[PDB]
Amino acid sequence: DPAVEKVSIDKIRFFRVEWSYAVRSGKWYFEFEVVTGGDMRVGWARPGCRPDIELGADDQAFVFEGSRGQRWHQGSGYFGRTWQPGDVVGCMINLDDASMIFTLNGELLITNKGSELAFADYEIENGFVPICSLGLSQIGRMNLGMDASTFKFYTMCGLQEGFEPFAVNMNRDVAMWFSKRLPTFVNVPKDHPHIEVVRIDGTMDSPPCLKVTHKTFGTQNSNASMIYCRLSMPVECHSSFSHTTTQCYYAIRIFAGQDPSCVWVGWVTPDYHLYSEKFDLNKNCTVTVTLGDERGRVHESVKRSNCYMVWGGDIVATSSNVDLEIGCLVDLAMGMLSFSANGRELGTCYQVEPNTKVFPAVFLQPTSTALFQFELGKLKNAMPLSAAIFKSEEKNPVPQCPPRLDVQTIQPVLWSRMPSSFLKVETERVSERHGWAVQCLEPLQMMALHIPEEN
Amino acid sequence: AALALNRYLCSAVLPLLTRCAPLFAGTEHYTSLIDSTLQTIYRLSKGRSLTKAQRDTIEECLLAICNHLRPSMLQQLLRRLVFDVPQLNEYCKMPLKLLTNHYEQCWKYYCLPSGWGSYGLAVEEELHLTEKLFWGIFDSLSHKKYDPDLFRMALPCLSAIAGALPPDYLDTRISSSMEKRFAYKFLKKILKYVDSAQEFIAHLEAIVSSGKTEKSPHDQEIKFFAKVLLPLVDQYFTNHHLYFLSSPLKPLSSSGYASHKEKEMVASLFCKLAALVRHRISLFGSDSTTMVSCLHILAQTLDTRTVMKSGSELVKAGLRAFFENAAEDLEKTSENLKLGVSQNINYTTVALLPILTSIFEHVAQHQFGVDLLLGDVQISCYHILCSLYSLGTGKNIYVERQRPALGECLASLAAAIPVAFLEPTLNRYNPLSVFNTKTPRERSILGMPDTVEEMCPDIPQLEGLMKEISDLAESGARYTEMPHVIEVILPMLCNYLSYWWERGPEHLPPSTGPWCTKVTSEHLSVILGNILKIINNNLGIDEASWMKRIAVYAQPIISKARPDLLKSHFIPTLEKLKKKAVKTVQEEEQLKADTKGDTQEAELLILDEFAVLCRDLYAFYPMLIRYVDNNRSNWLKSPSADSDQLFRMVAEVFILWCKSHNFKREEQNFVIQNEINNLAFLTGGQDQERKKTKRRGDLYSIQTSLIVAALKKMLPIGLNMCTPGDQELISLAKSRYSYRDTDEEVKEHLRNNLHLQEKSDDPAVKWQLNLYKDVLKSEEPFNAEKTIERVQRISAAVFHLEQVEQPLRS
Amino acid sequence: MRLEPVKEYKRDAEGIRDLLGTTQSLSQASFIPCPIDTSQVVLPPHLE
Repeated sequence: DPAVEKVSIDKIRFFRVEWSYAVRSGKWYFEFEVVTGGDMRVGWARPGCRPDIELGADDQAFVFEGSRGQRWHQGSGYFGRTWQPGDVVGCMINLDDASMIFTLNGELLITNKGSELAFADYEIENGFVPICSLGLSQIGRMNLGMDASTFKFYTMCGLQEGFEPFAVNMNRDVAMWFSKRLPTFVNVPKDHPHIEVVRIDGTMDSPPCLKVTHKTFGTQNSNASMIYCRLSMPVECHSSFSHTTTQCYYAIRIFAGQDPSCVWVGWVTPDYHLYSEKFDLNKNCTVTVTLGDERGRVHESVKRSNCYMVWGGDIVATSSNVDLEIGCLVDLAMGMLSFSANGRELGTCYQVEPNTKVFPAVFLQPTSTALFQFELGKLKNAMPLSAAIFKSEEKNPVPQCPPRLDVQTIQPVLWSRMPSSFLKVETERVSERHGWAVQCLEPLQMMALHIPEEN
Repeated sequence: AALALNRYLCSAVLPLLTRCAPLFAGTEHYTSLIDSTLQTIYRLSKGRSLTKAQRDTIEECLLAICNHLRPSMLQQLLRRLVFDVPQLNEYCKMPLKLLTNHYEQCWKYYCLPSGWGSYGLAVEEELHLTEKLFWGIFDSLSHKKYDPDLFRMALPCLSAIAGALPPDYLDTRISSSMEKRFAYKFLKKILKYVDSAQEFIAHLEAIVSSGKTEKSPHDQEIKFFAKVLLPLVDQYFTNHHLYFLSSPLKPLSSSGYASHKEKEMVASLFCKLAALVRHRISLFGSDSTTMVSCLHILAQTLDTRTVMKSGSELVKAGLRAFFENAAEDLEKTSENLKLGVSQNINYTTVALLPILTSIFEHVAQHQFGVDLLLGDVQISCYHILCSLYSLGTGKNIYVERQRPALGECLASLAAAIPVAFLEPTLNRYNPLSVFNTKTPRERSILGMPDTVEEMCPDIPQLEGLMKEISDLAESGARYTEMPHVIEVILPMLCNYLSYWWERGPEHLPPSTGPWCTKVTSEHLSVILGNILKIINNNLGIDEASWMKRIAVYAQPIISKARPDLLKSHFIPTLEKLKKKAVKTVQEEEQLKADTKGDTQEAELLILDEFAVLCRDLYAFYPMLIRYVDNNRSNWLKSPSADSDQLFRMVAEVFILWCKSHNFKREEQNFVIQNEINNLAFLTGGQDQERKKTKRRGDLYSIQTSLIVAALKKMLPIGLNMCTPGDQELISLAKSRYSYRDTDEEVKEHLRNNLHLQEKSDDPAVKWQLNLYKDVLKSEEPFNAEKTIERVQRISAAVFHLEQVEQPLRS
Repeated sequence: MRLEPVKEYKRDAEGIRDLLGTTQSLSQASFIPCPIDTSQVVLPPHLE
């Protein structure tokens, strides 16, 4: 009986009503048709529900899962009966009495004690919006009641009980959000479960430092997973590759007890969106654009990547124990990335294109409690990091760590707003000779809001 | 100095540690301190020179402290217990109680693969220690002499430890293959003890038949078998039945599924325990109840499909021998009752009919009977069916006391056997029959007759039975005229029609050749109408205890009831019940009007009338509730004058129940005394919870009451096609009912506020103007008084329902 | 053969919108034959 593992939370897709439609009082009704019977959840969510936690596993959602006939809020319990493809789940909330009712095909679902209340005696707080979660190859339809005649079982149960459609008396369609799996670097909060960041002011003999330590390592609540850390601000190369210092420098210090073979140190471009449980430096996305001539002779070869790093295992092989000092240097006028280990210059070097933003980054698997620290110092003929990042400190030789500089970690899943309109693409097969046709004629635009340092 | 220190500890320190026990919860960072405290207090509990009160104080302190610790912190103490408890010396009550409480409170931590909340999961070392504890205590208690106090406290410890271990736990430590599982070793030990007990019981039976009264040489083994082993087996298969019932096709249990050899062992154990008490009931004496309970719990774990498909020949022969032995015992009982003995009667009453009922219900529920009751087993089932019918339909002294049990067993058999014994004419179209499978030479060798009409000569055919029931229902007969028709023939017919509707003409829109039966929904509708007429005839009689059975046996045929039963059977019966209710309420009110006189006898008469009314209502109401649940959508999509009258009568009865104080009390008393399971009627997953404790008073609740539930289901029929103006009138009338007004005052207020019907023209409710365009009932002239009466009735029903349900939320 | 969007979380047909969960990779066309290893399987002499 070989059984495959459970599906990750990153592959479950959450659909949600925007938080500005959250209701704090009244009786509200919506419907959820299950086109493909299977692993789906549907219910009511508080503002503060997260896309990387299963629906109803915490105190932020109250949902019903009809694949197993369960109700979920701060855990799970058994409720109702399992559904079939083509069924309709009617969800009703009564914030006047603080109760929630679920129906399946117009029939009231009941608990093991005969009560029709799936959830009761909750706090209102900010309010609730409709939410659903769909698993692999699952199809569902959420009907909020812009047209109440499109409901299937509203008149059987819900209309005469005082429940109104969620989108009743609304002129435009309710805005929807979905959960997108795109890993992005977010600043480490004070209540982070695994990473603590300490800011150390630069004295006369020591540079300013950002010390990253692990919280739960060495205990029973340890999570020995990969940690992808970045600095908040980038360093940008010059627009043309051809005030006497055009070099920037930063360093990492790996503390004793942390294995250097599990640490990668370097730079990442803004388009790095990779999250994994096992990191390998040979799995990096790389392309090579070769431009030649009419005679088929190669003239230029540009190599592009999104991660320019070195592995500490190669440093150990080339050279508990001692702290390891790894320095990274950038020539901005030439766009040349070079590395050093305890003063000894390494053989790894990279060439980047003009106008390339690079962020300092450390990818590591924690083997101790004090992981590492960013040392934002300087060398001879090498600016500190704050001098290159900030143009106000460009002429200032004193290294600084301004509060805008912070440590960020990879977060895999985020919320993204569903667009109000989509491009109308028509596909057809013209003929066996003419091939397949795509066309798109009606224009569609959006107003993009651009964050400059994140590109 | 030692005695002074003991007084200081047992008077000051340890009572304080007992009172501060809940503060020991959550001490995750203090494992060394808590471990040393537990070791030292457990050492002090084995005191050389302590008084009884001091030792009791130490034991109470240790129990209270360990009751608040998570299982990962108790392991160093359990390592001491795994060495000290299997000695089973004095001062062993406290460690046994500690282990019992720990493994009964924290069973999800060890058993469930998802853990116990945020506590976590058990590691291999903890499960190994748990299994070692179980085997140490079991092997010590097997060789121990009989002590009624030691066994009484060592059995729950074994039940708690066994119920915490996963049944498929493999211990790969010498001194892997599926023989290393815990359930395999446990079943092997039980089977060895069962064979040894069989030999010992045979020797004891020989001693009893010899006439001597000397003590048996194997008294210790018999005491261990009856006082420890049988309750342990019963509780173990109560806890882990879905593990042995599961298969790779259907994952019934989260723990996994048993292997083929484990299911073979379960079937062998059931067969051997059933053969152990085939006539030895008076030999067992008080242990016969435990034996019958263990056989009940083993009859519900039989995965006979896997055993008959992939099993040893001895176990299959044992199952077929069990069925043949049941047939032989029933034939002997029938022959003894026809000729005018006590041992066979007592065994049939207490250890044959309930176990056969459990077996037939188990094979009917899991649909094992199609692949099981074939061939020789089918002939044995034919003999069982003939014996049960002849016993139930006869007129003897024994029959009048055991007719419900015979009817229950016959109805259980009728829903499992895959041949249409009431329709032998079409038996050529049944491929599962022994006549259509075995050659005439084989059936001549077996001795059975070569004609299918000769298998059941004393059982009438389907047409004769249905004509008899129709003639008895249409004649207005009482229960005294037809006891065996109500209590034997009718449940068997209901189960037979429910079984063979699915294998007949109406269930299969393709022909697929001829069918082996002629059962359609017309037969089920006619039989349900006859049942309703029979209940309607015997309304208001003094004693009728058959109603609570006929309300349960008639359920599976209600789903095929035709819509013509509403105007002919349900409405007149409910009208009779409503007239009886209004008469009883009027009599109660006119009795309570007078404050003087001898009102005790009148109060007793009113209470008896209310009890009779509640008995008749709980006879009639489950059928009405199922019929409403099946026909409510069709009533809503096309309203008529019959469903409205049904809602009107149900609302009137519910209002009478709300107003009367004796009505609720007598209904609650009926439900509690007769043990009516309302949730079975109301309901129509996995056993992840163990609710051993139950309360008879918890059987009744206001929310689960059928009188409340009938209105709660028929209220969408009343609240149908209500415009927003009608909803405004209903809200106004509910506000008037909130001020304790009568019906006429509410109707006068509704007459004086008829302008609220203009609220349908308000723009804010304009979304409601097209919701009822599909129904065709929106064609009638406007009448003001009809609207007033309808709104008043709806408002009264809704107000009383809300007033009843408001304290229930709390 | 058909033409399809590369990524879609919703599908609109006749004014009705279906919400879609994540689908796995389809039409891989990677055979990769893996025969049962019979190199260490030793035939008994009595079966010769």
